[PDB]
Amino acid sequence: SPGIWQLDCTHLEGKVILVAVHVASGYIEAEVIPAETGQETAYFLLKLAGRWPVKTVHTDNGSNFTSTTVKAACWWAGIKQEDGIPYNPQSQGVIESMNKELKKIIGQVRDQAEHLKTAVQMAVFIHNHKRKGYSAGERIVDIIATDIQ
Amino acid sequence: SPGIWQLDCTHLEGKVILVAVHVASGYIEAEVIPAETGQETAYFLLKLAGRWPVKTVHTDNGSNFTSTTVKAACWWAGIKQEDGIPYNPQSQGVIESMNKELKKIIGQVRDQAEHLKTAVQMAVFIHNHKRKGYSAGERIVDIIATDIQ
Ligand SMILES: O=C(O)c1ccccc1CN1C(=O)Cc2ccccc21
Ligand SMILES: O=C(O)c1ccccc1CN1C(=O)Cc2ccccc21
Ligand SMILES: [Cl-]
Repeated sequence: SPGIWQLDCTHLEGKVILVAVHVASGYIEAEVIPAETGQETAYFLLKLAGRWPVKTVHTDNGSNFTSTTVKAACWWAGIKQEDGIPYNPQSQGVIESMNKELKKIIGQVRDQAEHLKTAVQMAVFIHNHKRKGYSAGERIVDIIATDIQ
Repeated sequence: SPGIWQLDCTHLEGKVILVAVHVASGYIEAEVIPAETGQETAYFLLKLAGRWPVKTVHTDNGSNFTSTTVKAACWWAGIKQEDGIPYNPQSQGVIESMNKELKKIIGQVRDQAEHLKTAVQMAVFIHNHKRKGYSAGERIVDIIATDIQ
């Protein structure tokens, strides 16, 4: 459970925003890419897994689930690849809500940056530091530290 | 001390590898860029600070120390920008050693990837997971979780 992440893909300004959410904490990492390909998704997971102890990834769609490049990256990084089928139906609406929230934050910072990618990273910052009184950033560290001990 | 990071820039295949090291743990994040500019460095710090609680950054050289774009990014992200002058002389040789080690790991994986950026991320993975018996990845989480409590 401290090792579970969910992939999520959303669109803005004719570009793709790839998101990984740490399910237990709500902590996210994100990147802007021209389009969702197996190679981009594989590279993103490789980055994620070098930064956080990723055990399981729920993929965002069947193309990334099937992608041989994605499967190779998960093998390389010791990640168990799974489907992201909302067996809990709450799950899809939660993602939708996260995408709406992220896009809201992007809109609030959009004018402070020329390039979308910069605005996305600012939104990641704001999302992860937001107090809700712990932040997502604090929760993920606490969850994983507890798990290490 | 749990909030202190050090910037480091090194070169390979005619490209630049930008590294941030969490001083207390030895944990790293890295990226490949065409060349070290204020804008690239600023973006890299924005990414870092949205992912980890960055309080202080020792910059890697005087150009990044002076850069108005870097200073703006540190202001935005609540980061105290400092010089990286090795007042402890131990410090410069430690960086050198890290660069040598990273390049060694890059060489060991280089043939498994077409693009240098992929090899760099694989090396970050290997570096952060290496048992030394805790890993850098485990140490950074422990250090910061302890600090939160
Ligand atoms: O405008 C951009 O997209 C961009 C790209 C790379 C670095 C900085 C920026 C924009 N920017 C500044 O110039 C100052 C600044 C502070 C904080 C965030 C972004 C920026
Ligand atoms: O060759 C590359 O640079 C590159 C770029 C993006 C994604 C995957 C790769 C290479 N690669 C695969 O195709 C399989 C694989 C597993 C693990 C890491 C990289 C790769
Ligand atoms: Cl797409």
